[PDB]
Amino acid sequence: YRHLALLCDTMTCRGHLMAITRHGVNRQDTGPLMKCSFEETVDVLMEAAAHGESDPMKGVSENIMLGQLAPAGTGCFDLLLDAEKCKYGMEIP
Amino acid sequence: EVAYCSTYTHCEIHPSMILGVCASIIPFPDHNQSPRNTYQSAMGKQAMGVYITNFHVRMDTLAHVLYYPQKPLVTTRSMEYLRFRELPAGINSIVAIASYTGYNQEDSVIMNRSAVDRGFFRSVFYRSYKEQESKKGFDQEEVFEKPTRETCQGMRHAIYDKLDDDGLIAPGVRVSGDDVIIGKTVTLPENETKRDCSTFLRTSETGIVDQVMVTLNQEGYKFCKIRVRSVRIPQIGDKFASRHGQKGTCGIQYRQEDMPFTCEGITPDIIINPHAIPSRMTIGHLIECLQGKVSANKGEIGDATPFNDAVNVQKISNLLSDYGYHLRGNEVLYNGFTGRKITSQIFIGPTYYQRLKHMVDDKIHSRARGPIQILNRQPMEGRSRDGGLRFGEMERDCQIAHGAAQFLRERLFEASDPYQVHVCNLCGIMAIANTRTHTYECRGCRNKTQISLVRMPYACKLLFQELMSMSIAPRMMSV
Amino acid sequence: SLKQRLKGKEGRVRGNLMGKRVDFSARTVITPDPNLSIDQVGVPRSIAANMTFAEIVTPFNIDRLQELVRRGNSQYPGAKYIIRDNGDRIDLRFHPKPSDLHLQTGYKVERHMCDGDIVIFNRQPTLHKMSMMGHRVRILPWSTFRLNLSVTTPYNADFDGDEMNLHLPQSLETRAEIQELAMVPRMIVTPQSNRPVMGIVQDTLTAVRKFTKRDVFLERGEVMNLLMFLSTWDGKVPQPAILKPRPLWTGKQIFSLIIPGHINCIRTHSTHPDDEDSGPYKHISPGDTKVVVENGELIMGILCKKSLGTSAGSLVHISYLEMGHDITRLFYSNIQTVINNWLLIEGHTIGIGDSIADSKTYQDIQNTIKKAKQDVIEVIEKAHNNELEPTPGNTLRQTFENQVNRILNDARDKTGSSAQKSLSEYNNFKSMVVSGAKGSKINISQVIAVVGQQNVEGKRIPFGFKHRTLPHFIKDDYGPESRGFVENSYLAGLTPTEFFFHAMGGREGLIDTAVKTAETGYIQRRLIKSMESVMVKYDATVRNSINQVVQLRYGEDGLAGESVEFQNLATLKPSN
Amino acid sequence: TCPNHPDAILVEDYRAGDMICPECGLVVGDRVIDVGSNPLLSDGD
Amino acid sequence: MIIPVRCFTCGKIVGNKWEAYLGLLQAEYTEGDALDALGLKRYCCRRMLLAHVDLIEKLLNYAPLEK
Amino acid sequence: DGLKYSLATGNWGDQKKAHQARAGVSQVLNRLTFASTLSHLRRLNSPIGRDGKLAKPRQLHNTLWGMVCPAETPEGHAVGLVKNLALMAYISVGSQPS
Amino acid sequence: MIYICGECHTENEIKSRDPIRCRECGYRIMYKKRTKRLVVFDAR
Amino acid sequence: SACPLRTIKRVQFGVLSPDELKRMSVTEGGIKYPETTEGGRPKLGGLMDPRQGVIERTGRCQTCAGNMTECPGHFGHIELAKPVFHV
Amino acid sequence: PYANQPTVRITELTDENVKFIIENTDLAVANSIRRVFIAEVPIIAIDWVQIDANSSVLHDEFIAHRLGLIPLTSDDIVDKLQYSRDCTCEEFCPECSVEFTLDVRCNEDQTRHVTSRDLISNSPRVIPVTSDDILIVKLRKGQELRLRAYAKKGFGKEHAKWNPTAGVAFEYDPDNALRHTVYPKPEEWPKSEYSELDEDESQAPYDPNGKPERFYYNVESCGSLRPETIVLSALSGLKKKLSDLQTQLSHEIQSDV
Amino acid sequence: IWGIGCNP
Amino acid sequence: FIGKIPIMLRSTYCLLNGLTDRDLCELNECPLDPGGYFIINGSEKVLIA
Amino acid sequence: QANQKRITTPYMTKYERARVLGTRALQIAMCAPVMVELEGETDPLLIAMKELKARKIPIIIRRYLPDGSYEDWGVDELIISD
Amino acid sequence: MNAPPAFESFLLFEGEKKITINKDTKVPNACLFTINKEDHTLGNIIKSQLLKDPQVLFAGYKVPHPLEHKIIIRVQTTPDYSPQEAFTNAITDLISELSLLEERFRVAIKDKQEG
RNA sequence: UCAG
Ligand SMILES: CO[C@@H]1[C@H](O)[C@H](n2cnc3c(=O)nc(N)[nH]c32)O[C@H]1COP(=O)(O)OP(=O)(O)OP(=O)(O)O
Ligand SMILES: [Mg+2]
Ligand SMILES: [Zn+2]
Ligand SMILES: [Zn+2]
Ligand SMILES: [Zn+2]
Ligand SMILES: [Zn+2]
Ligand SMILES: [Zn+2]
Ligand SMILES: [Zn+2]
Repeated sequence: YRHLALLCDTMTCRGHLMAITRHGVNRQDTGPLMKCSFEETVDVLMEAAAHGESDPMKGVSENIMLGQLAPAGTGCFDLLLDAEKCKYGMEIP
Repeated sequence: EVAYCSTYTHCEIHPSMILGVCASIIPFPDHNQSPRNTYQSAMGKQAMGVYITNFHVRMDTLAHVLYYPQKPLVTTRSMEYLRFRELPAGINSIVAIASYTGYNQEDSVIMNRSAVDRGFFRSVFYRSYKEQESKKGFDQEEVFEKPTRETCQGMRHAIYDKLDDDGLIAPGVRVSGDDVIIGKTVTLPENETKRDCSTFLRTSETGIVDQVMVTLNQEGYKFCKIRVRSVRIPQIGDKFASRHGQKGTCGIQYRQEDMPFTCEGITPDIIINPHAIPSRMTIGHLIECLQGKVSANKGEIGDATPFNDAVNVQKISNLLSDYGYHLRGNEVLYNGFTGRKITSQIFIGPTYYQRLKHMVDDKIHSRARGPIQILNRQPMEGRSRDGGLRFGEMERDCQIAHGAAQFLRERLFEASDPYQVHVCNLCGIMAIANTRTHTYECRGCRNKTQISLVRMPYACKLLFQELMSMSIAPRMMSV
Repeated sequence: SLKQRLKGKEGRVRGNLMGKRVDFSARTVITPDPNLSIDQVGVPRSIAANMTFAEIVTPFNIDRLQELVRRGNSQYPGAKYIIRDNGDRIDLRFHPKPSDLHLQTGYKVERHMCDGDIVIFNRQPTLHKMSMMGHRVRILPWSTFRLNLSVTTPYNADFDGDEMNLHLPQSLETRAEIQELAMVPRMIVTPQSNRPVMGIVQDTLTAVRKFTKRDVFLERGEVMNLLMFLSTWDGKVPQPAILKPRPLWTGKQIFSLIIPGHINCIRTHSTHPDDEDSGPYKHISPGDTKVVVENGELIMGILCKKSLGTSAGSLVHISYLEMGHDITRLFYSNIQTVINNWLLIEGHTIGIGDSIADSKTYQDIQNTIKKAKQDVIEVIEKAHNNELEPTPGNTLRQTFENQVNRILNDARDKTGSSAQKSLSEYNNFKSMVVSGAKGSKINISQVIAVVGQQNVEGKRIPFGFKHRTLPHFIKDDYGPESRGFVENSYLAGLTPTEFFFHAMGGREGLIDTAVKTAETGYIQRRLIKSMESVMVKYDATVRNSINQVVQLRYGEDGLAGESVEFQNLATLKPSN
Repeated sequence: TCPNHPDAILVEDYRAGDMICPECGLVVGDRVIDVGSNPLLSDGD
Repeated sequence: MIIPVRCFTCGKIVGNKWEAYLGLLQAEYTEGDALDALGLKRYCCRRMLLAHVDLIEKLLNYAPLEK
Repeated sequence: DGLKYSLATGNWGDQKKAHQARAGVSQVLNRLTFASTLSHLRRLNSPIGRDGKLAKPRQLHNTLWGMVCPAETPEGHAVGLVKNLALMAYISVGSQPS
Repeated sequence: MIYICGECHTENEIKSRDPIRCRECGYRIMYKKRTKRLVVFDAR
Repeated sequence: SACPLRTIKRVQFGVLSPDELKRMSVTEGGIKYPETTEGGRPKLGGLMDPRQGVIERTGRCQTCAGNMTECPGHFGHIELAKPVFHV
Repeated sequence: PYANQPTVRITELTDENVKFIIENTDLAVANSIRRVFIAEVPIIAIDWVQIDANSSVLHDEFIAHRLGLIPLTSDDIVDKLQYSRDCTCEEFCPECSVEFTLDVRCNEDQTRHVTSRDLISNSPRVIPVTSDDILIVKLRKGQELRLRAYAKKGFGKEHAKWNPTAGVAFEYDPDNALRHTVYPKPEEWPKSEYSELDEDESQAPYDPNGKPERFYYNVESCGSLRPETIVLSALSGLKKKLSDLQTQLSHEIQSDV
Repeated sequence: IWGIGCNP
Repeated sequence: FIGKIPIMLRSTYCLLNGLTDRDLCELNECPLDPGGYFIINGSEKVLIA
Repeated sequence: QANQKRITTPYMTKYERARVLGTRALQIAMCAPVMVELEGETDPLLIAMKELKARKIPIIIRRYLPDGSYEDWGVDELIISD
Repeated sequence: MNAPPAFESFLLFEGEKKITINKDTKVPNACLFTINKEDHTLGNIIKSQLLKDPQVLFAGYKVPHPLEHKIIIRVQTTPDYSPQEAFTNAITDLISELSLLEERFRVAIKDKQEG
């Protein structure tokens, strides 16, 4: 039921029935590059250029296109080095 | 009879004539499921056999001819008019429908290695390479000669020793992959000597030259065709199919000692899984095995015309009972490894099996840091061009589902088309950058200080530049 | 044009950016290998030699990498390249100076792929997440990829010319990602249906049913050999079930050693009589059904698709849920090896003897067909006299077709049941259907009794010619044979007209397959594109890229789909 | 143009597409083959 | 194309028997009687001679490439 | 040149005009096996587009009894759109009606 | 550099950049003769 | 190389200014010559401009020492005599 | 804890067949002997071919294959011959190989059948089982085949060309009494040639105490070796394999301790 | 190929 | 002379028409070859109906 | 954020385990000091697994909440998912 | 192209040991013997003769992979007997059986001919 | 034009 419920929640989240088509998906206010990857492509890019839209770069497809690490799992967090723990312990090599 | 129609105006000559050329080779077609007859019609086009008796004279690309074709032991009457007996494509093979070691599971097949050693399903693959000495160029002449590394400024480090004086390798010389079959040189205009133009063997061909011919083509230029012969012993990747729609690769090859044996000493040439038969409902395969056993013992080629009404399974079974075997064709088998009788009695009989053109040697490809395309600076495409496999959009969706962001990044950026660009901080547009001069400047701002290096796929750089040429400005700002 | 380049599929936006051709990838035919574990894949030596994984030289591994460098590209466990600290790459094939071969910490030797190297294995189309799984590499001496048979079900792959793609991760970080997220044992259970994806299949399922029968008794030496192929054996031979007169083990007694740890599970065999649970002998089952495993020991029952297959509550599912993924991997592999080595002793086959039935059964099938044809004739005569009364909501033509189809379907099913009664215990069609390995009761019925009615576009065979199906039939013939009923079985052989009508039905099946592939592909792509960026944030809210809250908790309870199981509330139904 | 070898002839390679100094094996130029890629009739049109 | 030496399944030499089989067929023996007379007893061996197609005669019809 | 071009390319028309050209005619003969040669020579090609997935032109029709092989059709995107003649089928050459 | 002729099967030596025509028959289809170096064949 | 490595955090889309196109393009005065070849190979102010990009896989473009890899290419501009609608 | 003492009776002994019964033996030993017949009895067969001229319709590797499969008389010389790997000389010498030469040209109009009789050996003992003939190839007028071949010692585990036997028939428990094979319908199955039962009874009554014994053999030869000699050589070769194992095992046992 | 309610 | 027409093999206007099988062998053409194809630019082309 | 008022899960997520083990292994391959005594383990990934078991990996995970704040959990503080 | 040479099945490559004896830690008085470049032929005889010995508690043989060439034989004996002793004695007994069989087969041959 |  989780997988059915998620699709139903994404289609009815905005308050108007969002068809899983170019029209419904592209009308939602996602990033222009993410819309570009689905169906309309160049037309989406032209409209975004005309209206001065800015891509937040928070999407998975947008980060995949630019070669950056995706915000998906294993990319949600950022690892930092712990200096105090490096000092502790037996540093054999 | 009981009156149905008393006004028949025409009569069919024979109902089996509704089938076509490829479906006419199927024995007992009426005992098979329909999709399986459709599948056999397609598989029979891809089988190997002597395609034509003048194959020695012909120089065709991609010709396969089987060493020892045999005519079917169970044959249709309409096969005679198709000349299938004259030019057969396949070998009658003692086939056991059994589960032996698990290597015949799914649709694979266990084959006898000793039989393979004795000629079973051995074929020759001929590949012809054509080259034309074209003098049409104003100052370019593609002369046939043996290129010399010192004399020719353009050359390659593959072996050129094989070529004779004429630039054509002599027949009877082994050619391994990346060897020069034909050596050709284009004279180079001295704008102010030689760009190499030899032809190289397809990788892993590993054949012996059969015929080399030199003629003049329709255009009158010198034409050379070279045919390379490669023998093809069946392997554990090769695809074999019967006439009843059962296709499968060779799972493993066991020697005659390892194969199960009957009390007479007959070991199956091919072992197919019992699980193939029931779901596919190809009962014609079983009836062909029974009729083949009867035919081989009796000495007469069996009749498998589709609609006979004089040939029934019960009649075939009684005939087999006369010849000393179990009436349904089952036989007591002994395990090759241990010698103990197998508790279940295995169904063994001769069945016409074909060898399909699809072989593992032609289908194996591996790519690691090969050449890249010009336009996208991405890996090439195709086995011939050493191309990498495509990581499609469905694949990237599976990797997103996995949560493996860094494997997705390596596969879609680092493995394919890594690249670096310099981008102005003030304006997102890319900026001119001389690494050797160490001076980096952005036109349009007259700003040199504010430039940042950005790592992006080359395809993304191309996309952004194609957007710019459409007057769209994809200003990528690090902030 | 620029818009033409970007817009279409295979354009820069999708064909070169969202997906693209990649390096360090290999493809070849796949063939079976029961001996490899679930996670292992068998890679040919040439594929292994071309693909290289770069290893950083450390003080720990400098000696091993030095030996690999000395071997070079020619000897198989060699190194193709050396990458220096400066970034200079020394291709070892062309002669490197003996000075260059020397290695120091920080150099990266590109060794050939060796046994134990984690790879990602793919089969197109990649419909679901289990279609890309991480496999350990085992190098074997032929030119086909070799994967275990259980792993075929997730990939939807059989060995009839199929091919698969091999991608080698090139960094320790991405190798760890595959090892800890995408390995085959980690994805035994799918979150889609909270069931195990992989189950025992083909020979091992068919033979596990026969192994687990009450009849099966194994002598001392056969037990020795079976225990030899059990990887997790404690080394202690179980005490035989029959000590005297001759020591004889049972199939269940050996299978109990395969079962991991202490797993408690109750399932029912496919042939379980419905009345058995209510009546006596509920626990001492007369037919040896009602599989019960207590303390990881098979007390009773015959294993089949239900117990060892891809279904919820299966023994494999309970193993993954209770023992863990590693022990479950060993469970799959041990079932396969031990049962496949017993099948050498027992054996399996399919022959014509299985298709043939008793003469009484054939006469019964024929009598059912005779009376069915007579019933269809009576319906036709009623329709001609206009005595037939239209069913509400249907025309008289529709109601005639309904009644005729009901008569023919009842006859078909009754003949099928007679055929299925005729099957003996030894019948191998029944072995495969009962075990669930392949086939169905329908296939047995069509093989032995009656192929059945051939329907095209949901109706009997239509009148392609003017008012008749084929030129041989008389105009306006709505009888059973004319419109497509195939009275003969496959073993008996179809008459010519029945052959053509059967071909028409099979063509409909083929067309449906070809159409469904394309339409489903489009639907799947659109769903993924609509929902790609939705993910569980660290608030545990499910949010998209815009950070809009799709769900406040995932699935409304914040739990993942693979861990959950089917359960009964037990407070709901009872009366006050 | 191998830096350690003044006036060294670099052998072409087909497998990866690079020119490699034959006496030391250094790869000069990484992926510099790529694909590497009627004038008679009329002229430029 | 030519009669195989060594029947595939068992390995009995069957290549010396093709011309004798053809001759016995000319002598009006039935194919089964000819196979019995030649000594081929297992159905594996009989398959070799019974199903063989001698294409090498058809190939010999063509003139030699070099005289 | 017109006859040779239309045969070699497979496009049925003129060199300058490809708008009305019909592709798929004049394929290279398959010589894998004699059966493949024969079936390639006796082959029918329905003009319906492969891209269209509408199933009516693909289904086997009752009137194909004895004229077209029921079993032999390519399996894939062209199911039922490429057909092979039956053994005794003979296409009429044509005659004057006078 | 000895070419066998298709039509009359007579070997004719042809120098480089010489027309491919067999003396005594005029045929323009020549075959290069079998190489002198010998190849070992495993009977396997 | 001295420039710090940065990851794009926002992509801003907009119509390119004609003044910005003039300033940005390496070609000065526009593409005056339809022909791509002058002096044999290179045509300054033509379609194949040495400053616009690297040619022949061995040359270096005038603007930077690309060597067919480092250079990302540089844009040029054509000054249309009379304005034209963008499709 | 000791080996059973087996016995042998030879029922038939012809030029191409030996039928014998081994009694008081285990099934594993009998099956391993059967296996050694097929794969570990050494024989001399052609393994190296250099073809000088081949104008025949069959290509060169076809001719090589057919030549390899031709059986060669190896009755007594095979024990004297050494494996090519054992011999110290480079490539092949008279101690490690036998040289066969074939030169046939068709000048008559009638088709010339190149037979095994045309194979000429330098060593008199090794001859292609000629003392019809195996047909190597058929030659049209103007077609010539000249080749030189060397024959090496080997066994059938390497290649089936070195398989001494045609068919080894192994059978035990002719009337099913240990119920090793469970017949679904006992009556339908044909009785074995060695069965001792009357026609009325299809199977012998089950004997729980019995174990497989009295194994029946029928060994047929290709003519490479005398059929008696195949059996004797197999027994001797299996004994040699076990003795080599014992030597290496003794080395390992001593080294560990 | 079975019936109207089954498969073709 | 107004042009040249490609000739389908073994049709009435082909050289191979009405030739005994021995004669076909003398021309290095197979007696069993079906015909029905054009040899255009050296490749055999078949007009699919 | 403050060290107090940490709202994320105490258990280490599977993705964090993958990335931490891979990153620490890459560090070990680059001759970083190893906290855990190795019993003849040469493979960097196996040494990283040993360190993770001993909870001596010197990495702190920064978990980004959707509101923009971050919580810094040390690898030791997180309960291993195993 | 990746096909192994045929001689690899029975020829030990240099540096390979025909027999390697490794003890089994799980159970007392158990050793696991690995025989290289051998097949079911030797393994089955050795296992059978071992099973005939009253002091051998366990004896089995396993080919780990058919494509590879190796036999693994596990022998467990009672205390006061060693697995290595059992293996040696099994080989001696098999050799005795085979020699007796050869003598009797030669006698049978000589009797069948001219008798 | 085949292969899934
Ligand atoms: C089982 O499903 C597979 C997969 O879905 C994949 N596949 C195959 N063709 C296509 C295609 O055109 N387009 C897409 N997207 N996928 C495709 O192939 C399907 C089956 O096809 P089949 O039904 O022929 O398999 P047999 O039942 O025939 O197997 P035998 O007995 O021969 O081994
Ligand atoms: Mg498949
Ligand atoms: Zn700027
Ligand atoms: Zn150098
Ligand atoms: Zn035989
Ligand atoms: Zn001539
Ligand atoms: Zn530049
Ligand atoms: Zn020597």
